[PDB]
Amino acid sequence: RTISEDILFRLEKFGGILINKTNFERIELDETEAFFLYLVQNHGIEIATSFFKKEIEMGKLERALSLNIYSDNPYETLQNARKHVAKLKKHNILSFPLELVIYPSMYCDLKCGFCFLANREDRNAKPAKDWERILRQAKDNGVLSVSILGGEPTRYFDIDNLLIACEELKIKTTITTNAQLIKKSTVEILAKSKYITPVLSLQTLDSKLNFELMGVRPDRQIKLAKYFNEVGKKCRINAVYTKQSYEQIIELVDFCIENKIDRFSVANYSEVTGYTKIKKKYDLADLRRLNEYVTDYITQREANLNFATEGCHLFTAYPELEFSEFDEMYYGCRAKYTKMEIMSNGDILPCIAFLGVNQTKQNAFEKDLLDVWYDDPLYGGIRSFRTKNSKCLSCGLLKICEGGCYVNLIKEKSPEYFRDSVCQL
Ligand SMILES: C[S@@+](CC[C@H](N)C(=O)[O-])C[C@H]1O[C@@H](n2cnc3c(N)ncnc32)[C@H](O)[C@@H]1O
Ligand code: SF4
Ligand code: SF4
Ligand code: SF4
Repeated sequence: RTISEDILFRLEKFGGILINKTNFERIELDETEAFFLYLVQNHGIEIATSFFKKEIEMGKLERALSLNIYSDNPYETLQNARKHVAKLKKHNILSFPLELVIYPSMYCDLKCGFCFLANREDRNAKPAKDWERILRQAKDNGVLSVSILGGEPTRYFDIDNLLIACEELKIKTTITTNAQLIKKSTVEILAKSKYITPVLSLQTLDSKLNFELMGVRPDRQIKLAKYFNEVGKKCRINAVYTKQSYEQIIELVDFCIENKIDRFSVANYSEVTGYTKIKKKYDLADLRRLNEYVTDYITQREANLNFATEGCHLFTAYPELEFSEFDEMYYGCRAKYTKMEIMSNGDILPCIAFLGVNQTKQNAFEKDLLDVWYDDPLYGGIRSFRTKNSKCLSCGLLKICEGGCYVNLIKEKSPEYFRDSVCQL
């Protein structure tokens, strides 16, 4: 009798953290409860119940015992947990990323005008065996989910094996695809997968506009969504808000409903100078007005569709706004504590935005992900950045924002004083 496989437990500098690996609801734990549950994980609830005897009689474990997180040398493990919690404190960082992002291949078969990762160099793409080692560290270190991107990942030669490794390691994984040339075998590995969920890149059902945006008709993305619904497999649609009208968005919502799409995400359009070709039409305010339009539509028709907008600093469109020790590191720029991205050559980046930063990056094929997660200059830089902008210093969201996206700030003359134009508050 231990902790459920559907529950993610990790020791943190403030105790511990529990998260459902399917519901995504989370609970912050004491140091007592975290040490308690750590034993309950590495030993039985009995061996754990032995320790903390006084605490259980003091009522200090009334909550931790009142949870539904259970399923079917403790001195040295309790000591090592203490050695761990102390190290996290002396670094003041999250234990491990909750999100790992991997780019097994930068090659893609398309050249979407809105994309910033097209035509990239894809020379010596490592095989799934090498990524398997990386995946094992992530699993063993407490990662919550592994997102497979690119590039078109389905055009990655060893994609089938890589997907198998994620299924065998039982890591909550997603793969995002244009669905153009996806192999039959691959579609099967996804159809009979319990842990992997496909995401389909689809800008619209309108053939012309989608062809202008991606350079293909939406036919194959539509076909695959329809197919997964047949074999009863969870599927998702991801679109970038670039040129779509409201009417075209709603048309795409209805498609998700009819075909029972798990989640429909509309990402904010991020311009990257020198790479993105299309001009940005809508800001974050326009994205909020859209979100409040779609949710008002999905509910005004009684649909169980899981809708969302995505991007950084989306909160800057809400002027209507004390964070917990975890929330301070969870909300806002994920590149600080909750995210890691691994390039095709093994380059480790806090964020994909660091592709254009000409600083040195460590290799995930030579070094360990946890070492880098502790001692890496790029992480230290973004983590330790503090803005001196007057508006920001008096802003309620300073702790999670720090004057905007760090990667943009360090490009400016006086980054500590420059506020990101995305915020006009
Ligand atoms: C990293 S991309 C590439 C992976 C894969 N080739 C695909 O198209 O799904 C994953 C998602 O990012 C989205 N995307 C691409 N460029 C973007 C941008 N400039 N801003 C926001 N989202 C973007 C795409 O729609 C895609 O669904
Ligand atoms: S968005 Fe995906 S399909 Fe389009 S070029 Fe970028 S990487 Fe390829
Ligand atoms: S940029 Fe400044 S004012 Fe705007 S959300 Fe971030 S800290 Fe607050
Ligand atoms: S570094 Fe910038 S682009 Fe990357 S998550 Fe942080 S805010 Fe977003």
